[PDB]
Parts: sequence; structure tokens; C-alpha cells
Amino acid sequence: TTLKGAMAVMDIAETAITNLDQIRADIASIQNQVTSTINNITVTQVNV
Amino acid sequence: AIADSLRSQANTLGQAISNGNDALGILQTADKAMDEQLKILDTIKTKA
Amino acid sequence: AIADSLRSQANTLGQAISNGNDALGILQTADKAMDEQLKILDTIKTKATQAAQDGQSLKTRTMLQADINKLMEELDNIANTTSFNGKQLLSGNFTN
Amino acid sequence: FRINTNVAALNAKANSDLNAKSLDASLSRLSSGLRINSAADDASGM
Amino acid sequence: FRINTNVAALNAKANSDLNAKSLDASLSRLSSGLRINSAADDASGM
Amino acid sequence: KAAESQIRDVDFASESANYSKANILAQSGSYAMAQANSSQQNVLRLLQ
Repeated sequence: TTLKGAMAVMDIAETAITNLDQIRADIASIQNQVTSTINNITVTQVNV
Repeated sequence: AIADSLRSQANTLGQAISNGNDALGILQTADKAMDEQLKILDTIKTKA
Repeated sequence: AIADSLRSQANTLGQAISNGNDALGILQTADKAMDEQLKILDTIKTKATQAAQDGQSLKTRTMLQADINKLMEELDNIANTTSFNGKQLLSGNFTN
Repeated sequence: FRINTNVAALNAKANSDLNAKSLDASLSRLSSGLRINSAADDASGM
Repeated sequence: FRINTNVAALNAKANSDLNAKSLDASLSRLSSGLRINSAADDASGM
Repeated sequence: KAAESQIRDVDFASESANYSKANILAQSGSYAMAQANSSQQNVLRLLQ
């Protein structure tokens, strides 16, 4: 509701975007690891 | 004895595959839910 | 005497066939397991190349590195996990 | 040649399942119109 | 003509098993769509 | 806006190629599974 307040909110929104990008990237890394595990287990089960 | 160990291992891996698929489901849910938060934060910054 | 020698040899060879089949099972397991480590290394190299550009800040290079960390953790997991009935194949204690 | 543990069936099923995963991913990209949908295929790109 | 040690049966079984091996291999290649699946058939190729 | 498109959107040129390739592979894999399930009918000739 004020000018400098508006610019501060701009900066806070930029920060929040960065934070959510970091968290989503963590999720993505875990997901890729799980996918590789699942492929390897699917093969090893057939061999066993 | 060897056949029973191998059968136990095969069943355990067959269950671990389902565990991995459940983890995949959870992580995909979380990520596709974070997407909307990203868009909302974008809108907040644009309004500021 | 000759018939008993030949029967002993036939039985020993019949068991040797099963020994060979078990060795084939073990080796196939090891190889088809190692394939996934090959693919993971490919992915690691691709990600390093992706981070080697200078349109990316440290905060994104950090995401690259965090991904490589989990992938390498998975590689170690495969190596320390693939085993027949306790005999760890892809770890280094399968020598001689 | 021993039955009740068909191995070719399991092998073909695993391969076809991996391929179905790839087909599903490609179709989702074709639908949404974006190369990064789930943000799990490229983190820093996202 | 002496029975209890049928030899033609053993020989035919050996041949048929050796053939079923190649049938299985060809079917696995047909499924996966790759000429080198297990990397046990072409080292330097792989 | 163009530099972002270069990162985010997909090029239907390559995407339709990937899709058609995966579809033909799906047909081939289904045929291979159908044949694999049947590859054991020959045992009955022994038993009969």
C-alpha cells in the first residue's frame, strides 16, 4: 500500500521464487535417483 | 537353501519395486503441487 | 571297474554343468546390474556439460551438484547392493 | 525349456514397460507443449 | 537296442536345448530392440 | 521471452519423431511379449 513497501514486496517475491526453485530442485533430484533405483531393481529381479 | 534364499530375494525386490513406485507417486504429487505456488508467486511479484 | 569310473565321470560332469549354469547366472546378474551405472555416469557427464556454460549462476550450478550427489549415491548403492546370496559381486570382494 | 518360470516373458515385460514409460512421457510433452512439465527432467533448466 | 540308457533321447535333448538358447536370445533382441543387450556378445561393440 | 522459450517449450519437429518412434517400438514390444508367452507351447508335444 506504499511505494517503498511495494519495492520491498518485489524483492521478497523474488526471494520466495528462488526458495521454491531450490525446494523443487531437491524434489527433482530425489525423483531421478528413485527412478534409476527402480530400473536397476526391475532388471535384477528378473535375473534373480 | 540357495533356491529359498533366491526366492526370498526375488519377492523382496518385487516388493521394493512397489515401494519405489509409491515414492515416485508421492514426489510427483509434491512437485506438480509446487508448480501452482510458483505461478502464484510470479503473479504476486507482477502485482507489486 | 571301467563302468564305475565312467559312471563317476558322468555324474561329475552332470554336476559340473550345473556349476557352469550357476556361474552364468552370477555373471549375467553382475553385468545387467552394471549397465545402470553406465547410464548414470552418462547422465553425470551430461549434467557437468550443462553446468559448464556461463549462463548459469552459482544457485543453479548448486542444483546441478545436488543432483550429481544423489546420482552418485545411487551408483554406490547399486555397487554395494548387487549380491547373489550374500556374495557381494560389484564391490571388490569377488576376486579369484 | 523348463516351464512355470518363463524368463523371456519377464524380460519382454520389463522392456515393454520401460518403453511405455517413454511413450507416456513423450505424449505428455506433446500435449502440454512444454519440454519441462514435472520439473523432474531438468531442475536448473526450470 | 539296450534300454534304460536311451542315448538318442540325451542327444536330442542336448540339441533342442542348444537351440532353445538361441531362440530365447533372438526373442530378447526382438523385444528390446538392441543387438547388444547383455554386453556379453560384443565387448568392444559395447 | 524468446530466450525463455528456448529453455521451456518443446519443438514439435523432434517431439513427433520421438512419439512415432516410441509408438512403433510399443507395437514391436507387444508383439514380442505375445510371442514370449506362447514360446512354451511346444512342451505339450513331449507330454502328449
